[PDB]
Amino acid sequence: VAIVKEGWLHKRGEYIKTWRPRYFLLKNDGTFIGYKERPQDREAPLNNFSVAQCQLMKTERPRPNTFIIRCLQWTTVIERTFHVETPEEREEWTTAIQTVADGLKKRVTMNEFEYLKLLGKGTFGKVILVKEKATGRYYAMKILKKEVISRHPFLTALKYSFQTHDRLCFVMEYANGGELFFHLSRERVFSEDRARFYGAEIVSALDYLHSEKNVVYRDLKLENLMLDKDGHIKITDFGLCKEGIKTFCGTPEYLAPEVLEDNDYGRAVDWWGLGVVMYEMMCGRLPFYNQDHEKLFELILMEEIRFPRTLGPEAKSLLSGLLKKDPKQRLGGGSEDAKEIMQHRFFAGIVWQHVYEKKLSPPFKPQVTSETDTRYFDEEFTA
Ligand SMILES: CCC(=O)Nc1ccc2[nH]c(=O)n(C3CCN(Cc4ccc(-c5ncc(CO)cc5-c5ccccc5)cc4)CC3)c2c1
Repeated sequence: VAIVKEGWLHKRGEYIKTWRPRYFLLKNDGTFIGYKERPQDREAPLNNFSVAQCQLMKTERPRPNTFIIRCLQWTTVIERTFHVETPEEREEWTTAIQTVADGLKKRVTMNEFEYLKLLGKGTFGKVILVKEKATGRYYAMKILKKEVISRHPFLTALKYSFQTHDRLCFVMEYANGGELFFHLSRERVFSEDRARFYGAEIVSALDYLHSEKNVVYRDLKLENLMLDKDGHIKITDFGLCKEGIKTFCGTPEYLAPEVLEDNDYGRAVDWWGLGVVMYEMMCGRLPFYNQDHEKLFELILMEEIRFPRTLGPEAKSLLSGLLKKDPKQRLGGGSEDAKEIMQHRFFAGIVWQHVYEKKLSPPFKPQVTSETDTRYFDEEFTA
């Protein structure tokens, strides 16, 4: 359980596509971690950084002496692009990485679904809204290029996985209670009670992913939250890695500081996201927002988060801890992880086993008759 290789690499930023020097550790457990400076040295390894079941590619574009680690994590293809000064070093890194990966080695068809809407396109495939002909139920289908290659109440479940000759297809449930940004904008702001409920269920799902699955979600934002027919949260998994837009990938309003800086990150990234999401629910606006990306980054990195006079002291305490710039200081960034949030005064009185078991009654019931009611898909209502 030790280091197989370490040294400086040039890593391309995941959201700001610039080259940055980072000190990377390769460990026999499969973790490939990069730090801004050489670390003096959470202990539970995170699969986000694992090299297990990845393929290594050597390329001379966009830059010479580049190598790429490509991994399928759950239903998303992930790439990490690195550059070294010499081809001899690139060969050292790839073989070392490859050896570690080798050491860790030890019907339904497309015709059953009706294509409805394109939800998103990515470098390695697309996501479409479909309806199973037999049931009338709605699903998101991730169609990924084959060439490139459990269950929780509040995560969108992966139901079917099947293949074509050139595509790999993941079929996951699509909640029909409406997008959470659609509900928040309609009602402007949520009461602290209502935000506590959605917040509680998110904490429950994040606790599962961190403890049981040892994975950081890293994508927690309002756009990835939906309500099912009963009004419970569903965190979505409809994402696909895209080439940036000239070059920044997506929008940064929700990104944790340590993620923006391409620095070492862990489970604390999701608590930031929780803070971003709960700040907007209870305040009616994003914490940091400015059109200049140079300013948005500074705002996220530098500007101290401000609160409205309407927020209670408990809510202000929770948001302040969640939105601490430094993850080591952030609420939930310690070894207790999710327990720090659960035991917070803002969640006093919440029985956390009742949360996992959907015992808490939703404060808002979406106006749908069943799991197949298409109200929140209808154009007339969505506007
Ligand atoms: C600018 C555009 C772009 O390209 N962004 C980008 C680039 C590189 C990335 N590398 C990166 O890891 N992510 C990130 C990679 C993907 N996460 C999203 C994610 C993270 C974990 C699971 C997940 N897992 C395991 C289990 C069970 O076992 C269950 C789930 C699950 C299921 C249902 C709902 C919720 C979670 C599912 C999605 C967040 C993003 C990257 C993103």
